[PDB]
Amino acid sequence: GGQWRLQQGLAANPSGYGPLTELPDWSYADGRPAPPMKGQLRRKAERETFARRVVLLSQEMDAGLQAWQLRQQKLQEEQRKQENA
Amino acid sequence: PRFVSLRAKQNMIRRLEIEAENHYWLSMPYMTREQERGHAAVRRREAFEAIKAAATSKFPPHRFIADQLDHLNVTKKWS
Amino acid sequence: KFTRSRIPEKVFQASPEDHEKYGGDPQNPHKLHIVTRIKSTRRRPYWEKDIIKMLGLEKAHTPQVHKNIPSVNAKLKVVKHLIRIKPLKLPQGLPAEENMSNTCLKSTGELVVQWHLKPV
Amino acid sequence: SKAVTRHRRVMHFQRQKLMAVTEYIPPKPAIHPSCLPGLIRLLRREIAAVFQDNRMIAVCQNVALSAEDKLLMRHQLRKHKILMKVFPNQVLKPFLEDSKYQNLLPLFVGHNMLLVSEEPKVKEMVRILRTVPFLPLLGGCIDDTILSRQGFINYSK
RNA sequence: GAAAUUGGGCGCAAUAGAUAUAGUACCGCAAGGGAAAGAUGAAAAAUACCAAGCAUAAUAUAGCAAGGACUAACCCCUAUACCUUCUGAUGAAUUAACUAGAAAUAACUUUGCAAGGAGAGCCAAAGCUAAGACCCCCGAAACCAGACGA
RNA sequence: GCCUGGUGAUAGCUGGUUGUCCAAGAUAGAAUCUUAGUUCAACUUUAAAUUUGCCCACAGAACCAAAUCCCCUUGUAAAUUUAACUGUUAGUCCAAAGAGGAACAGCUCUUUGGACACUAGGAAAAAACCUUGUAGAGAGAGUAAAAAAUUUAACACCCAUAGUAGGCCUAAAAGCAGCCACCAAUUAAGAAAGCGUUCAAGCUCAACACCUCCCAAACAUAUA
RNA sequence: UCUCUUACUUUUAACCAGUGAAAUUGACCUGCCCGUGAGGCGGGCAUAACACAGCAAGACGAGACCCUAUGGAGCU
RNA sequence: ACCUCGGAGCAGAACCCAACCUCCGAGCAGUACAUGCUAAGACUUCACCAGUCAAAGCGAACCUCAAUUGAUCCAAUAACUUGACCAACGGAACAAGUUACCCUAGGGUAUCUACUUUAUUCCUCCCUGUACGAAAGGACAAGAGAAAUAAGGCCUACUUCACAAAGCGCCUUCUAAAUGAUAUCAUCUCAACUUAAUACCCACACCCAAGAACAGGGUU
Ligand SMILES: [Mg+2]
Ligand SMILES: [Mg+2]
Ligand SMILES: [Mg+2]
Ligand SMILES: [Mg+2]
Ligand SMILES: [Mg+2]
Ligand SMILES: [Mg+2]
Ligand SMILES: [Mg+2]
Ligand SMILES: [Mg+2]
Ligand SMILES: [Mg+2]
Ligand SMILES: [Mg+2]
Ligand SMILES: [Mg+2]
Ligand SMILES: [Mg+2]
Ligand SMILES: [Mg+2]
Ligand SMILES: [Mg+2]
Ligand SMILES: [Mg+2]
Ligand SMILES: [Mg+2]
Ligand SMILES: [Mg+2]
Ligand SMILES: [Mg+2]
Ligand SMILES: [Mg+2]
Repeated sequence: GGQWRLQQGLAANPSGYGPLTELPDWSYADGRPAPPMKGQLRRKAERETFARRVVLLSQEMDAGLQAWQLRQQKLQEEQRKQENA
Repeated sequence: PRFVSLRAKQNMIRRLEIEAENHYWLSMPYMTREQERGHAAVRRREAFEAIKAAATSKFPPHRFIADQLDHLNVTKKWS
Repeated sequence: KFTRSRIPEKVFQASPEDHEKYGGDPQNPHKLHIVTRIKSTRRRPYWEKDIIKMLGLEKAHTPQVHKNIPSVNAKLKVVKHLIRIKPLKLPQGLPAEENMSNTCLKSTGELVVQWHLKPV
Repeated sequence: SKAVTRHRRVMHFQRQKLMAVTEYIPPKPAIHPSCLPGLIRLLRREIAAVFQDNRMIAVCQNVALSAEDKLLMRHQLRKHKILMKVFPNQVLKPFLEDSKYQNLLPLFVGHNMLLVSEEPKVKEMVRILRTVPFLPLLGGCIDDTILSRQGFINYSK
């Protein structure tokens, strides 16, 4: 029953993101935290490269529009500075 | 002869609904085609110069004295 | 003969009814798409197989970020029956280098830049 | 098999699923709509002129005869200036209330024929009706006074 | 396809190796074809365990004979034999043994030496020398020569 | 004839080709005493060198439909060249455009694209339809495709005189053997729409007055 | 011969005793109906196990006919 | 009937695309004699072979057509050149019919399952020559017969024969009404109501009407 979980903003599969799969399964009995799970390290690597891609594409879009606005402003300056003499 | 159940119609329909929303989100680009031009030419060129560079840097590995002599250890014995 | 299909432009023009249906604004549109393959490239022509490989959607049910520019939209229009597209919405900002590791893309379509595992 | 065949060709299964999904759906209202809410003036002028004409009127159930028998009755009453009139009671029920005949509203239904008159040969008409053991005299009305059949015996006598 | 000219075993060991214990037995009128097989020990003047096939020990609803299993052999569930030939009939009772990829022109890899290489001959506008690394088994009807046969 | 030899004759044909594990890998054709085969190409494989390949936007490609070519951006990561060779080819079916045939064939021949000769799930079984691909263990989870729906046909009760047996043709054919007009009376029944008679006479209609042995078992009620 | 077959004798047979083959054979724990494309696959049904004698519906098993080989041989 | 080459359709818009598919054609002719010589760059019949186009240059003036064709070797020739309906048109330097005599290599004594004791018809006669019809005509049903076949037995006779088995012999064979709604009449009602398998079988040894063996029956 995962369409319900999509209604609530959860992962459609309870083995997705969230507290069942991302907290560590075990600790030491002293209370020392375990070394991290292999799948959680892998998964954090995937999420980080995804975030880097979001930032990278966003910045290329913004730099793209700024460079276009310089080309338009300099076209208009080349219009007004050639209507003289 | 094969006939169409309610499962098949409801499945077909939910695919049609995903499709219609794909039509919606493709109807409003962030840039025009004039604005996007060359906005990523540098990164594409550097990426291909990396592909090109890994292609043209292919050569036999270094050979070492220590490996060849290290084969002598197959008759290491005790005393 | 089975050929490659052009799709007319009236198909990709939203109506205000559709702005009431989905959550979109025609002014100030979204920058990034999330694309997911939800259908197989098997039994599909080789050109659609290729476009799926270019967009980086070889694995199904795995989201991919794209730009909402007309080039990427052209490739998406070719394989729009195999994928799902949602806008990448960002409730907080795009992640800085401090919040780069601690992110999570939720199911809603939003990308949260502080992902604790505590209840609110 | 060609694209045009003599029999209806079997569709591909996704063709058939498209055809089933895109069937016509008719609109359904919340409430069913069915569960929601010249000759005439010729008879009015003609028979309304017959109202002002007659001083005396009578009527019978003149359906119980043959064609030549109604010809005999037509000639034997042609011997008088009485007139016989086969006309629908459908229009005659508003005729009576127009002519202020409240005692005559319960009179005119079923098969009937008018015997409008100014001179009573109606005793001799009874003399014609006594030889035929049927076709009774239905009550009339001389000058806004009703005639029962007993009144037809009294007045006709 | 010339010439001048030049100058004991990285074998086999009884289906192997000889056909060979023998050109015997056997087959054929004849020319001719042509086998198989033995295993003690110093002394015979000292008489284990292992192929298929069976037996000990026949069988129990159901089905390419198994697999998942299971407290439990079966019962439950899943499961269209293998090879080869076709886009998708052939051959095999079973066991043992025997039975089928042979060539280094050129290229490549690794050494040596290097405007030279090679233990004459040959190649050489980085070559030449050396090595490594590539090329199956069975099966006709026939044709010809010489014998042996009425 | 038969034997020995040439002789391990030859066979584009049949049959067969023996450890392990991984990887890459399938459908244009041209010639040929050729269509049971070969050669070249195409495709495939390894190694090497380099630099673009693929997707594509405007513009552009002729007179007498679906699309394609071309193609910067962009999204990607491949491509070409050099060296060395093997192997594969009547493919089959489905969708589409067609040709031949019977708008027959599990029929024949082209084109475009899938799928199959590679996995698994579904469709009863199931090469080719649908879902789905990259490989291991798990007594975890979310999904994809995915279950055939239908059941029929009542009908108006009456009410019918008269110019007239409408003229002409026709033995007579009268509303009904044919032509023409098709007016008219009462309140209203056509110079007639079906039976019917040689012809008639008789019956209805419109209109008047009331209005080899079937093949899951089954089940219509609990919230998707 | 047949309508239309019957009886008997011998042989064969079957049982007992001795002796003791062969073609065949992927493995078999070897059912029916319908369906598919049929002992084995699907849906139904059936179903303790085991010899002996029969039967011959099925399983499993030459002679033709056509084509091909840059295959032969013979005849005119 | 065909075998090579070209045009058009198939194959509508870059190129390509088959068929013993649909239609046309070709195997030359004419003019010129710079139809000389050279040479960047290209196209190309899906390979190769062949094919095509060509600026600049030197030298001079001041080709049309679509196809219109043939490799190598060999010949002929002083040389330049020339040589095939080699049309089976990528062409072997020169070789026919036939084989039902053809030949070879290829292509298209019961093991298992299953099984081995689940009353019809004709003619006659009667009812009846009645019913029904009106005369001609003419029933059914049920009954008696005689036959025949099939099924199951049996031997008293007959016959083949003879402690018995047989047949040619005998025996037995069991949907239609009323009523009636929808639609107050009616209406056969995919309206409701009412009305029109028994039998069979069942607990050593010797002889046997039981029997292949086993089994079975009898042995007082
Ligand atoms: Mg020997
Ligand atoms: Mg053993
Ligand atoms: Mg089972
Ligand atoms: Mg093998
Ligand atoms: Mg002699
Ligand atoms: Mg050979
Ligand atoms: Mg050959
Ligand atoms: Mg692989
Ligand atoms: Mg030839
Ligand atoms: Mg061949
Ligand atoms: Mg370009
Ligand atoms: Mg014996
Ligand atoms: Mg069958
Ligand atoms: Mg079988
Ligand atoms: Mg038996
Ligand atoms: Mg030959
Ligand atoms: Mg070419
Ligand atoms: Mg030829
Ligand atoms: Mg030729």
